[PDB]
Amino acid sequence: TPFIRPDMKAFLEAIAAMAGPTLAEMTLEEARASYVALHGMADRPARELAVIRNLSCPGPAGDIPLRLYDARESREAGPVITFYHGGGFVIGDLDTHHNLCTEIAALMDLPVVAVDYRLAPEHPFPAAIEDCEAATRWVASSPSELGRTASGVIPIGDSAGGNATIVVSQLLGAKPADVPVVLQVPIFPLASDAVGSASLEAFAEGFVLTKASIEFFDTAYKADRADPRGFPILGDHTAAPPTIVATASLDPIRDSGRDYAKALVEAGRDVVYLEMEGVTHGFTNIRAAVPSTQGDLERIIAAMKMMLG
Ligand SMILES: CCCCCC(=O)Oc1ccc([N+](=O)[O-])cc1
Ligand SMILES: CCCCCC(=O)O
Repeated sequence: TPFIRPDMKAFLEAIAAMAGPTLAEMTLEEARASYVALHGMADRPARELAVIRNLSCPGPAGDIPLRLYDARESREAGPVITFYHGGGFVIGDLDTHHNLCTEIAALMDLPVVAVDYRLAPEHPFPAAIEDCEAATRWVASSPSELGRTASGVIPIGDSAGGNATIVVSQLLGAKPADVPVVLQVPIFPLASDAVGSASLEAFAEGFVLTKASIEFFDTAYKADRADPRGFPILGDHTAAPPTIVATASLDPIRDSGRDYAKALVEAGRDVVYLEMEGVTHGFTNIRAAVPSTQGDLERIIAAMKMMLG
């Protein structure tokens, strides 16, 4: 059996005892609500911040809702973190990842702008990518409504948001925004197709993220397997920005993150590869129920500070 931390194992046992339905067996809104409750009841509370503000920016389909987080009411020009939540491009929103966002803002002492991108199945691929890209370009333009000047942007996101992180970095690499991507932080990302990977078969059931859920998300989102906006392992890595890839050792899509970090090394790019041992997919948002995952997040934070200077 693979190594599992005792506090992680207790959380897995609680999930197994619940013996709930699969995402596909729920209504779509029930699936979304189950994720709100999962993070809501497992994550640490939000940090108190000087600024937590709802706003929006123009997007190709209409306005994109955003949430700004800042430990400071006023700050000089500097990098701005642009965050994209996980949930397979089907579930999650600004609230499911709100507490994590306040934690990133507090521990980095940088502003964080989270993106409420359009979701599948209502908006299939590449809708989420369109909104993540547009919001990141908007932040990079230092708009007056943001009240903070950006010298650079830092794409960051978990799971599907880690997919969006890499895609955004690739799109902005090809057609620059007003300032560069100075660092990207894909956290347990889907970069290569997980079908056929060893991790997907090893951790198909019992590790929070399941093969069944991955399939449910894929059917709703409908990413083209040949399109680098769906599977950014296919993109051009030769000018990838400085990168931190964080994975979990018990994650069915762990090997997708391994693949991406190896491709960056193969292309000669600077990359920090951190594989958190004995925890699952989603460890960034279960920091109360599994207290050791707070330390995993702090390691990501420390690597970010180092890679930023
Ligand atoms: C209830 C568990 C499902 C949500 C898991 C999650 O926290 O976020 C994910 C984001 C994207 C992908 N994916 O790209 O297959 C899988 C998982
Ligand atoms: C709040 C989650 C729904 C996505 C926001 C949107 O469709 O623009």
